[PDB]
Amino acid sequence: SEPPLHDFYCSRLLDLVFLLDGSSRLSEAEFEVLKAFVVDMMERLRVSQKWVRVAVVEYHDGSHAYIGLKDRKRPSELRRIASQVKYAGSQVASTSEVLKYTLFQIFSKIDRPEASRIALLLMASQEPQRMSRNFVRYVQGLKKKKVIVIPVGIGPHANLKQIRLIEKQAPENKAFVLSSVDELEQQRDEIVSYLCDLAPEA
Repeated sequence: SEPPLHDFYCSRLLDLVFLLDGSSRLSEAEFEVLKAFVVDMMERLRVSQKWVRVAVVEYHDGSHAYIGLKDRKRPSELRRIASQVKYAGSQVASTSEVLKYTLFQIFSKIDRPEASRIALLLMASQEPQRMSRNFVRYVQGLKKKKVIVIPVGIGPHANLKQIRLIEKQAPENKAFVLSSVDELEQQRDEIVSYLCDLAPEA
């Protein structure tokens, strides 16, 4: 076990998934800022199987899960793993494929009905139209499992059309549209407060 590093600490029943855009729309430096944001967020959550569980997935044309909700590791080790996520700089970053992964590989088997489910979709690009056929269906599938999707649009290449579609699916699906990764730290606490408020108290 490890104590909180800050006074601001979400201590509720929540399963939170960080989905990171691995496309080259973000430079290696910007991706580091994105990871720093993820780490900063994690520090403000009571990470534990009995409180806030976390998952981290980097998506390109396919995806790489670095941390799974059930991974029983020290919060500090989980944060270290997140800080070490490798920069992909891929030509394509499919939001449809990563939402499919979230729906069928993260929240397929609900081992924790007592926790709220949230997917923080950090987007900086637009996937090829040929990969979006089931986009709306996966978002609706998530909605039906009460998996709240919070899209964070970063920069002008972010898929704003999909962000808007996501917001439309469920009231809790709130979007955060930022001009760049440098604005993430500015809105971090607001984002944490929003999602923590969504989760049940123990």
